[PDB]
Amino acid sequence: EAGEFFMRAGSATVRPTEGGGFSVTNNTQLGLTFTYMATDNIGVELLAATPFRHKIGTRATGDIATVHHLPPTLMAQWYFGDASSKFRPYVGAGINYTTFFDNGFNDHGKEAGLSDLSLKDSWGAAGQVGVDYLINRDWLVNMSVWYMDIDTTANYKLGGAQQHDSVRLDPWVFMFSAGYRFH
Ligand SMILES: CCCCCCCCOCCOCCOCCOCCO
Ligand SMILES: CCCCCCCCOCCOCCOCCOCCO
Ligand SMILES: CCCCCCCCOCCOCCOCCOCCO
Ligand SMILES: CCCCCCCCOCCOCCOCCOCCO
Ligand SMILES: CCCCCCCCOCCOCCOCCOCCO
Ligand SMILES: CCCCCCCCCCCC[N+](C)(C)[O-]
Repeated sequence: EAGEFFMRAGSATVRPTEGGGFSVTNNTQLGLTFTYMATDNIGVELLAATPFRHKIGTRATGDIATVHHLPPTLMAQWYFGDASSKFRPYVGAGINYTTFFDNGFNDHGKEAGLSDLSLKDSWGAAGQVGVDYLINRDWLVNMSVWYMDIDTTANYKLGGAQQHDSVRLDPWVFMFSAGYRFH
């Protein structure tokens, strides 16, 4: 597999970790991954996706603002078994980068006096465990479980300027996908 380059396309579901309430909704997007096989086990993977849309809310108010973000992640991977194996599970470690954007309070949020919402970027440790089933020499199916440190702060104006709340997304990411190989 050394020298190989493959791409996976599939769904990438993001399940944040418990951010009244103040909770963040789950969300699935088109997840694409680009991996380069350093040497039959070591590979470099890049995770990309369509922009994620999340909702924020108190069980008292219901949704009150919606958020968007790109969580690109770079990872060093270890593929168990040899090139010849057709069932190659793997573990990976790397760094994450999330960029929030196009964030805003609902009408109801506004009603409650919320305004001007924005979130600062994030960087963090990231790890994964997943398996690639190599059907043909050109195709594979795949599952993957990621975990990323995605801590960030929200700045808004509740009536005046109570704009400082930390948000700990620390999401678990699941990805079911198929992939094509370019030797
Ligand atoms: C880098 C950001 C990605 C957004 C750009 C769109 C990229 C273009 O299309 C790539 C083709 O991917 C689409 C295929 O459908 C997904 C695969 O089927 C899933 C298997 O369960
Ligand atoms: C072989 C083609 C199947 C295409 C794969 C795309 C996956 C299907 O849609 C999932 C819809 O997103 C919302 C579901 O909740 C997240 C849980 O993961 C579900 C899929 O196994
Ligand atoms: C070659 C074997 C593949 C297995 C990877 C294990 C390699 C060891 O861990 C690397 C960890 O890299 C991530 C560091 O944490 C993120 C740093 O903070 C980012 C900047 O603010
Ligand atoms: C809450 C915990 C959820 C527990 C999930 C257990 C999931 C464990 O791994 C399942 C891996 O899938 C196995 C593959 O299918 C068997 C052989 O491959 C088939 C190709 O013809
Ligand atoms: C020659 C074709 C071989 C193709 C192999 C098909 C293997 C497909 O996957 C079997 C395992 O899928 C079952 C598990 O349920 C889906 C995951 O759990 C969802 C939420 O965490
Ligand atoms: C991804 C996290 C986005 C955070 C959105 C910020 C929500 C702040 C919550 C305002 C609480 C409103 N209040 C007073 C009516 O309860």
